[PDB]
Amino acid sequence: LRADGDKPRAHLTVVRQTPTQHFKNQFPALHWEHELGLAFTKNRMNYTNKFLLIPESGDYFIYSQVTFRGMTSECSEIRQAGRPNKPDSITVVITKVTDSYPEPTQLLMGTKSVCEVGSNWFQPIYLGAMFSLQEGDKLMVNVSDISLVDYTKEDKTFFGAFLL
Amino acid sequence: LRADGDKPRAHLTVVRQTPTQHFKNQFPALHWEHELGLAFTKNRMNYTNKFLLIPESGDYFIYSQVTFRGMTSECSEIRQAGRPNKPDSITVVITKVTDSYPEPTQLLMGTKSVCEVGSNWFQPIYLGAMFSLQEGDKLMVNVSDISLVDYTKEDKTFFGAFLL
Amino acid sequence: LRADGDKPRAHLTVVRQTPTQHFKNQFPALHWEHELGLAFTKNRMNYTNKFLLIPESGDYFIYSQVTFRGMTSECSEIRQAGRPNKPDSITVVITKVTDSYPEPTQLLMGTKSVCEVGSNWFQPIYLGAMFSLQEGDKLMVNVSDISLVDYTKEDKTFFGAFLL
Ligand SMILES: [Mg+2]
Repeated sequence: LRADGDKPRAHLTVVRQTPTQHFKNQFPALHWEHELGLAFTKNRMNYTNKFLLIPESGDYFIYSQVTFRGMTSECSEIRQAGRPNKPDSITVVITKVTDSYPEPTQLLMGTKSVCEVGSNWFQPIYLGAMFSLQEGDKLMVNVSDISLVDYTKEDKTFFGAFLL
Repeated sequence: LRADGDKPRAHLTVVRQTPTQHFKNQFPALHWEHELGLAFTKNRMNYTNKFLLIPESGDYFIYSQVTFRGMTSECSEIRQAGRPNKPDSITVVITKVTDSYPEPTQLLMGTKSVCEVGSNWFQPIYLGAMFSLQEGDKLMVNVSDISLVDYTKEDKTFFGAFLL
Repeated sequence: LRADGDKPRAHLTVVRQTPTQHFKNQFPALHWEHELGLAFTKNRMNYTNKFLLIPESGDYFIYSQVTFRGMTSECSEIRQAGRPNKPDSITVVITKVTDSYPEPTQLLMGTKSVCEVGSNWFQPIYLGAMFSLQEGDKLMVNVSDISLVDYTKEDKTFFGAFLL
């Protein structure tokens, strides 16, 4: 009953990531599923090698959730008479890459300190906001540690975007 | 003041939960307020039997936040033996029922490990994403533990959806 | 290219907060960046006096993320009586002020208990939902403690809204 359904849209879901070697200050981009299950891309919105390609200039709502999981470090142990230690952390950043502009722009960042006292831990980081994007722009999701990303379920780790 | 405004929309808010009988091993569904305070259903969106009934096929953005609260368990107090205990957890899942399976499809899931050290705790889990739905499809929010859900305020626990 | 690109929209980003003498019986409102970097206001959306002024009645999706951070307190140090301490907490509330009703209406609230063991901690609280708003209504983001708000990056703390 409408014609605004021709707007670029995409919902991508996590897939097994390929273990890569990187420096602490490096944030690997995630690989996504774009056609199977709940994943999809329509109306010219295309997915290609970690990037979501913007086909039309306009304001887009961009979102992503990344569930992290891992064994509890020793952040919580037996310190001194009141001298704890720095906590670990996890981070998700949604980045925008423009061909005319080399240096990527960080649009969203979700960062959390981690220092649990249990056997193991897990938690999601959700991010969502509206940005003005240009045709040709490319979006990618970077995380602090690929090995901590839960890639098991399409409903726990995803990334999507739509033209408003 | 817009032509494209007759779109199905709804924002549901939490209420004290009426106990429902425990029949099977599954996440119990939350039931909501849909017409009082900040809650509403309009343009054919139908809130029925704990489900948000989709009146028109298309792409919808659905979202929910559930705030959990409780007394701290004994997870923190690990048996003196250099061995931490398995952490507790809280989960929120948004499910789709299409009657075309009719096995429910989990659209979004937010799950966090919980091993607090204070006397008590509380935290929210927020989820939101876009999905292609058909008329007749049904959406519900399920949780890991009804007794841990904060039902005190309409602004702390809610669920909503709108046609893009 | 479109026809609905004339809808009120805005994405606000954090800035160093100016010390204020707020009333102890209320959460201080944050002030934002509205035109530099990733921030913007358009199609009549008006950011004035810490408020996002609604220029057109309709249904709006509003969101915000506030990243909090601080040096851990004594909560982690359970009482010498083998009893846990009441936790500290961080809260974000998105409030609506109307010309009609005298008191403000809380639309969204994200509240989290804080009782870390590490030396320091940091975490984001993200909120997003849809509300029916009338021209003239004003939206603001209030927080429990301004000194715990990370004002460092435009991608960590933000606030936005767009007409549906
Ligand atoms: Mg009722």
